[PDB]
Amino acid sequence: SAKDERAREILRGFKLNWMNLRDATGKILWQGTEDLSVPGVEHEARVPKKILKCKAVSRELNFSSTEQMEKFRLEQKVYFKGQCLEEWFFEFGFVIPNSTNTWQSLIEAASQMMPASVLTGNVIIETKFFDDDLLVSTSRVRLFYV
Ligand SMILES: c1ccc(Cn2c(-c3ccccc3)nc3ccccc32)cc1
Ligand SMILES: c1ccc(Cn2c(-c3ccccc3)nc3ccccc32)cc1
Repeated sequence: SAKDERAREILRGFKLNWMNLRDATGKILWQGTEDLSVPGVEHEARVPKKILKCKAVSRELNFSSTEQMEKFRLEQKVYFKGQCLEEWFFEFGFVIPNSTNTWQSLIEAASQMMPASVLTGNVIIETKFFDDDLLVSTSRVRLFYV
């Protein structure tokens, strides 16, 4: 498949270099330099339990891409014991080939949050990276609230 080949070339040229998450306040709650978008392994992350109390979280994601993309975007779902509680869609748009870019996003809370003690180790955030219609990769991060 031609679309399969193109998806693989974009994955091959892509890297998430670093990311922060902030109370939308301004305070950095989490930051890391591990590429959490790599597919096929379950990533793990520890975040402060107080993040669950934010009405919104601001994310800064810095990424490199050898390939040009027409409409880079993400679909992300929070799963609790296998069940999707919440979904978000974000669009970055055009990506210049061989560029490194910082993408800021406002992630808004939906519903009432279970306690951190119940959620911890039982939440997966699944992130699907698209160029327009073309699915480039699916990755998963298991969350611990600490
Ligand atoms: C720590 C940072 C990010 C996540 C999940 N995640 C999020 C995210 C975090 C919280 C709510 C919504 C999405 N955006 C991502 C972009 C690329 C890769 C992973 C992403 C889990 C733990
Ligand atoms: C504000 C916006 C988004 C969130 C997303 N979120 C998060 C989360 C938020 C920020 C970083 C890591 C996880 N864990 C959740 C568990 C169940 C439902 C939603 C969850 C929290 C606060």
